[PDB]
Amino acid sequence: HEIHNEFCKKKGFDPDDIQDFMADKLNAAHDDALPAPDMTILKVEIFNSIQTMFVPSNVLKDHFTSLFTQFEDFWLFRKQFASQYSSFVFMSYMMMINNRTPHKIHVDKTSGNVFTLEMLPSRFPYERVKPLLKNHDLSLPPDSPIFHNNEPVPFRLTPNIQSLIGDSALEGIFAVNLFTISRALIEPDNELNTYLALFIRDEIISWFSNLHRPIIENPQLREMVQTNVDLIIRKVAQLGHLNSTPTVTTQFILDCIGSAVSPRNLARTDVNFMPWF
Amino acid sequence: RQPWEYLQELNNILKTAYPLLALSLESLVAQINDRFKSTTDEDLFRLINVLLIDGTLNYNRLPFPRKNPKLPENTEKNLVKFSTTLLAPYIRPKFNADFIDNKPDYETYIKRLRYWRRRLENKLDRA
Repeated sequence: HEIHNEFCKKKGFDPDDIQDFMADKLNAAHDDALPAPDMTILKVEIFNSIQTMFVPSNVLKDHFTSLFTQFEDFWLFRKQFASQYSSFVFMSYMMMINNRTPHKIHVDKTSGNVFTLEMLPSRFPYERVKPLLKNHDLSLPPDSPIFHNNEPVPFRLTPNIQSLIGDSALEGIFAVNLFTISRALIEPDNELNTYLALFIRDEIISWFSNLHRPIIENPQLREMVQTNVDLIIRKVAQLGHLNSTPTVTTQFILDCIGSAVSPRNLARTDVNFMPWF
Repeated sequence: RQPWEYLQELNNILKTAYPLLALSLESLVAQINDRFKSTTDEDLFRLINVLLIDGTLNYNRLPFPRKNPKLPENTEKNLVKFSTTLLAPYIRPKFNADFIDNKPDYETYIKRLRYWRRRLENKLDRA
């Protein structure tokens, strides 16, 4: 967010003009003699108008090339930024943590280390919203905790981050580290189970204590915990599964980054997400 | 009741054995808790920031198709509560002059918040 603000104020803008532009161009089409009742095509075209008129997709890379006095430093910074952003995307993907706006992502300008604050998982109250079934794959007579993700994109790989990482490092450093992390976590014979059990159970207890219904304390709560643990372990093992047929390792990861960078998905998210940056 | 009983027992065991350590650690924690409290302008800055992100978040919730909207009553009661929870002598007669005169209409409210945020960030940057 600080880098984005420096770029906007280096020109003659301030980044609330992006919100004003999307509000004006989104409000100019609700009127009579409807030119666009479909919100998606209008959202995609104002997304492209933001990416062309206001914030191009070379801001982060240009800021970091101007930051270091040598190209060896920028090259080593990018080589570490790709691996640390792969670890950040794994920590955001597993445990289903919330929207990663660009003021919650911090970067070390002497190492390339990426970390984030506000690491709060997203727990949806519905058991009704799920692509999977309700009854057979998991058995839960309660319905409250599910640990689901709301965003259109599976993680945050915006145009500016993707232009910073490049094409060689996004294929060879981002996806491969994202594959080998999930491969290393399912190898050691149920350490994921032992950690995720109690670290899910405390989240379940805080979920039933935030809303004032703390009376459901039973082995049914252990069934909620084991259901969420099996869901998270299944979604983690989905990344590091290589097929029995000959298939590219990092193929599910490459399909995920194909679905996380398309403008038809980035336009369908909120404006505080800043999908252009 | 066993939670605070066990906590006071653990604190007593931590205080009898190693008393000098507990004394120095408690004095350090107390001095940080009393002396690193933020000033008035920093509290006003973080209040205006949380108000501005909530205003621009509620303005994009599709309240209406946005002909000429107005503020809800709960946001106005929250900010008149925050005005009494502000700093007393000098912040309040200027903060109150920006919601009595029908400045909340979801357009001059956000413009006022952006103006105040920019002025406060220039004031805190000239410190």
